[PDB]
Amino acid sequence: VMNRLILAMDLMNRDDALRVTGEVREYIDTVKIGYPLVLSEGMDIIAEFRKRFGCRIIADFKVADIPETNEKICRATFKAGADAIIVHGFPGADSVRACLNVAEEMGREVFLLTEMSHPGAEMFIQGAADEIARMGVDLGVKNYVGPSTRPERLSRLREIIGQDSFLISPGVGAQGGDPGETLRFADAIIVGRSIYLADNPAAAAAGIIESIKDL
Amino acid sequence: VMNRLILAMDLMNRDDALRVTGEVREYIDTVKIGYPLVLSEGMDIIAEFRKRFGCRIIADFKVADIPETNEKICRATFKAGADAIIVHGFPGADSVRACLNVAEEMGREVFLLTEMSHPGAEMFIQGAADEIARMGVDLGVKNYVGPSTRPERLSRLREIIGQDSFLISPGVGAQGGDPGETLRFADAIIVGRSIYLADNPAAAAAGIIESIKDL
Repeated sequence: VMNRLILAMDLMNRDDALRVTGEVREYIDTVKIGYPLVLSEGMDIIAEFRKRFGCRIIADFKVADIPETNEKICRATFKAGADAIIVHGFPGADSVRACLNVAEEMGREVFLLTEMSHPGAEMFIQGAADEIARMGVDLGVKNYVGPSTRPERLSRLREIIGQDSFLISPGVGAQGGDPGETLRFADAIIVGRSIYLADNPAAAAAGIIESIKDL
Repeated sequence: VMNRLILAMDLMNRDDALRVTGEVREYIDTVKIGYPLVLSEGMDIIAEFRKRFGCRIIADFKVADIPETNEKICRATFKAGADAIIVHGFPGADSVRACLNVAEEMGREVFLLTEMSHPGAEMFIQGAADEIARMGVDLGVKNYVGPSTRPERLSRLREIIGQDSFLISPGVGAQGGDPGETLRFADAIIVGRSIYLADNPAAAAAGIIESIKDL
């Protein structure tokens, strides 16, 4: 991704989302759009963004249903123009395989979320994360998501998935993660609030890139 | 819930969804709407259904994000008219509390999904499910979702949450679960494909209710 930086566009109204994304477009090539924006403005916002900014769109829907419903969610999401979708691994292998089958049919990609970045992830997800990552490898998953807030866990995840897999990581900025440290293990960092709630989003994005290039 | 039966309306186009829900409305008072329909037709479909059928709407979004995003998802979902939202417990207590705080602010309800009904749930979720249920009790959750496909697990979940909590259960019909056995522990059963893919959805719903009333 351009500059190894992915914008998590979680503003909830179209006008603000369009303004901020346009202000930082020169510093990224990939926008992560999730339910806060889609449930507020509609799935058509994905194609509008993709077209208007000529960026790749990752739908961060953290898919976590049974196989049959996961297939339907992935189909609707790719039909809407998304390039990739983020799926939870904790529901198990059949749920993840359902997403991979649709991505294969539609020429898109699946990112497997292993361990989450917030405090509560320590309760149940962390203990299963190494196994979820190994399950991903066994299924042929090549794209993964891991926590910026726990670089030692990000390192262990990178260890399991190997150097050829692509790893992106949220939790930078607002949640406490560091761009530089996270990029020791992840290929790209996801940043939301530190950029979109900033008084000057372009300056915030630029400042992060400056740290990155220095690496 | 009328007849202890909740329709899982997962068709993906408005016309078919409206037709089937109208055909079975005399047998239910609650419709569960999820992402297959919402991502295909828009969040406005919730208010349309609520008005048209005068039914309660449970948004089955299996929310599974960090606290901050979960709040935004719940706010957008209740703004759209949903009476309740289903939330995953696996992500931890802070993620669940974020949903409860928004439900409290907006006068709505949160249903906590403990163990899922599909085969893959055995990999990671099942082993944490009793603890997720206890966490729910500790947080003051009063509405839960458990698996029709494993009545012995449904019994154990009922044991943890007590008789006063409300428990609904998916996996009846297509996934192999039985209405009668599931209702030994759950207050209501969720049924999707067995009704909406039937040649006569009203007859399918009626048949289920007849086996229920005989309890």
